[PDB]
Amino acid sequence: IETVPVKLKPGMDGPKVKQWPLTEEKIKALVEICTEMEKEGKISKIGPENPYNTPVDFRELNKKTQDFWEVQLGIPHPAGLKKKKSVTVLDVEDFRKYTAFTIINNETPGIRYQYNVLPQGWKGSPAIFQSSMTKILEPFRKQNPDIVIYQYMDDLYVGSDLEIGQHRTKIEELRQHLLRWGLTTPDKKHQKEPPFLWMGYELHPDKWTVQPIVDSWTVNDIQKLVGKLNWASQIYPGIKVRQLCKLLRGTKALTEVIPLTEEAELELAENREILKEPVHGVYYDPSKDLIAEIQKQGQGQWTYQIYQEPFKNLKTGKYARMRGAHTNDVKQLTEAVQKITTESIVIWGKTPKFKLPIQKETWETWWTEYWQATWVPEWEFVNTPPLVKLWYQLEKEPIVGAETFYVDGAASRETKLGKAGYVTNKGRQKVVTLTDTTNQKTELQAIHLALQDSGLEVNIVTASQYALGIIQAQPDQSESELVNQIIEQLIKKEKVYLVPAHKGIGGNEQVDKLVSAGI
Amino acid sequence: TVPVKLKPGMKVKQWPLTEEKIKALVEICTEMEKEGKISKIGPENPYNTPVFAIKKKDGTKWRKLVDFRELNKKTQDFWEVQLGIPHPAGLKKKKSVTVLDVGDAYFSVPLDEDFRKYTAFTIPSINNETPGIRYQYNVLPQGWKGSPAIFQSSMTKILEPFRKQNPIYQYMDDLYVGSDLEIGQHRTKIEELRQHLLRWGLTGYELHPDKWTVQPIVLPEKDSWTVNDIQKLVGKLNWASQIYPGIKVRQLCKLLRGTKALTEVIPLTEEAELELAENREILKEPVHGVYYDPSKDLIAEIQKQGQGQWTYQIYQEPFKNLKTGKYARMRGAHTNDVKQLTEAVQKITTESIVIWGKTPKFKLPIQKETWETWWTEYWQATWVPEWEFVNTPPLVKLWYQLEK
RNA sequence: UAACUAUAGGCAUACGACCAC
DNA sequence: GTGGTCGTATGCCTATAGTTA
Repeated sequence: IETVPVKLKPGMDGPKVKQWPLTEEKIKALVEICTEMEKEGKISKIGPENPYNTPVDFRELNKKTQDFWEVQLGIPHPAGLKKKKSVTVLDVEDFRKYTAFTIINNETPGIRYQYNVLPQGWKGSPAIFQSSMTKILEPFRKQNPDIVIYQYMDDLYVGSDLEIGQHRTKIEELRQHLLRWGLTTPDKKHQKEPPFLWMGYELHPDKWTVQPIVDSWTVNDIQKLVGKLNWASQIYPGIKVRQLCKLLRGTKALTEVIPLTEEAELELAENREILKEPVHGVYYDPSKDLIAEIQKQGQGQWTYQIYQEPFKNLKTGKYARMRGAHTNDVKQLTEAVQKITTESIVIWGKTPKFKLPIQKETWETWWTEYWQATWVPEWEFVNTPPLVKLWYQLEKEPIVGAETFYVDGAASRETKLGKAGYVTNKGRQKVVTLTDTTNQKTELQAIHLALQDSGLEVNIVTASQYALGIIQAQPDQSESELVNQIIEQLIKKEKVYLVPAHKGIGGNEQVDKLVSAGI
Repeated sequence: TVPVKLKPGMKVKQWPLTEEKIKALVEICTEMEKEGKISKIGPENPYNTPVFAIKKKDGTKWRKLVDFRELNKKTQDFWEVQLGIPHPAGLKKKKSVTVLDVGDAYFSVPLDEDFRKYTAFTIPSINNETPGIRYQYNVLPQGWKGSPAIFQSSMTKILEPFRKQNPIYQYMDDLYVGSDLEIGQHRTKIEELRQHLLRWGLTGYELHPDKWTVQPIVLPEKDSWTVNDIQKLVGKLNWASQIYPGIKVRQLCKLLRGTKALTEVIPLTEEAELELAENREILKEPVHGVYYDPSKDLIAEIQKQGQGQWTYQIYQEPFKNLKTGKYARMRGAHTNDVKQLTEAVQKITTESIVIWGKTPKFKLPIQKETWETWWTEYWQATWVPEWEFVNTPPLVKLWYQLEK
């Protein structure tokens, strides 16, 4: 039996919680069950010696019980499992005084029992059960390394590549080893068939599939729809949820009844079409290499499918919330790749060979000029309809014969009024006024006006580090209806070249006096 | 044996490992279990310590690395206040320094009974098929700061015949020996101490601390200056005014009068030439008001320059550097963004121990998920420095590239 | 009603950095 | 001293999906 020593929390005594009001109808049935448990040797009779009581709900005791190390934190993914020929499932002293529980008319003494074995609904009950099971299975695992045994709560999953005659015999040998310690297991006729239902997954020896997922609905029903789509995202490759998530930007209300937008129902209707045709997943093979492919489906959305054989997917998924507002189609792709790289270590235990929709010419240009370091060991180029493309690149050296544009923007948070202007070496100048704006937005407006009026070859000088940092990157997002106009202008131009404030630099001083005239 | 207790008042998640690394760790842990170094424990122990697999050059085989970073912060009163290691200021000045690993020495001395539960670690499994094998240390573990503190009483006794012979510093599992002897003499004298280790029973890497001279930041020597050349210069030097109070840009700004094109050539006057030449002298001469403080923690920040170039700064307070320089590249075969950073961090850490004797806080220009996956591949040292991940400004990147 | 895992939102604190008075 | 804007990290809360007690 080998009992595991269990203690309590440092400065807490046992539960002194009293019993609940009478029922009488349930008490008569409880005596019959407790007498059988006492006869078997699960519980024993006690007297006034024990001061601890439990109403069986061990809610108060578990808060006083010591912390046990995780039984199973991350659940096994069906994609990480191996393909098998035949699979079989099997369905199965000092601390004893704290598990004491009391059961007629006006505060009667009450019947006193205490648990001798592991009580269900406790904290350390599944922890000790698995730890004891691992020690029992150890000799069987060493004697039979060809077979694979997985343990989950009370159920045991056994699978092998052996023939049906040889597999059926080894399960009986496993049963006899468990019955030595006193563990009840179902016989051949009582054993469940290969369609196993585990964690929502319908398991099979060669493939795996999930259970079939089946007017202006309310806000929480949208969250119910998102949860089902997120659950289906592991097997269904083309899943778009972002528009339903934008509707979830609402607050508090339980019955708001949020209406749908045209773009929200558009991706909702096409997701219904994906869920129509039944799909299945493939198990992992240690001999073949893992291959992952990346696709850009839209704004801030990425989808991936991991496969060892073409058209035979192991696991799919999605990536949306990579970084903040500033995205960069190259960086956000790499952030999505890093998510799968870590995911493959957990599931399969090795890094997959990637097939990205980006050229090696663009990959090298971005990561050499960027400050942040990264490494992708194995990746290849595959041409896809929505190819990742870098729009523009700024000049390293100033352009000859080009018109110089000294630009600056100033704003005040009172009344929210700002001015943006530019002064050229030739003599051209323009000053405009804006409403509901900040210093960051006015400086952003200043560059847009500088690219609106100028020619093809332009030299722009700005005093802000914020304005310089955005254009030097490639923001692909709904952020700044302003920046999207700036990017579009920079593509039209051939060559564009892009100082401390309040220092007295010629050119910058003349602009600052114009924009901060009324501010 | 010696009783060990935690700090009054005061469990880390295990990072997933590869299929090859897990099988390698199981082989080592089974060998250590039979020897009597570690033993299996049940689920009643809530304390956990991260474990990683690294590779060696001399041994060529896999080595077990346990990250005691979280535990060392809770046990700081034992190995610094109760049993602190003395540090001399004469180790930083030598001709040749040789580093040797003596981590196998701690596997003999037993650990405190009541303190064994805090050194427990878990080996992760592929797709969580097996519950995970649990172990705890019965002896002094590698990576724990209390191990050299307890062994110190025996370490001083065995180094006494060596110290009396030649009129040395111990940190973690590594031993640092400094000498002013010749190249051929240094290799022989180290072997004399190495042969002495075998008497007790326990078991191109060479450093030059005199060659760590701080390279000064040099300004571009240009024959003909343009507006764009001045504007880039003023912007860099104005930012550097808080580091060096001697730098001024006032006369360089008076060269630009009114709106001008970037290509326009501006001749330097008597005011501009005499200011710029003076600023170069301040960059060559060490800055005043910089001193080491034992009470404050050390900080190290690394910047990426590109084309296989990396620059670093060692400081306790912002804009007040104690040690600066640049690590280019381990030139030749195959080097990446992670490898060049991993080789840099280990080099900066080793330099920090010789001069001061403390591991600095590393500021890295890399993502958390990217670093934690690939750092184990090129890691060799047993000491794990505390690191953080931050943003790199454009101004600090363009300044330290001018450093020679 | 609670716990484990994953995803979608919001709020608050702290640090590094930037801007205005 | 106050507010806004980027990045990192922590916390806990409102919800969902799979599951269990």
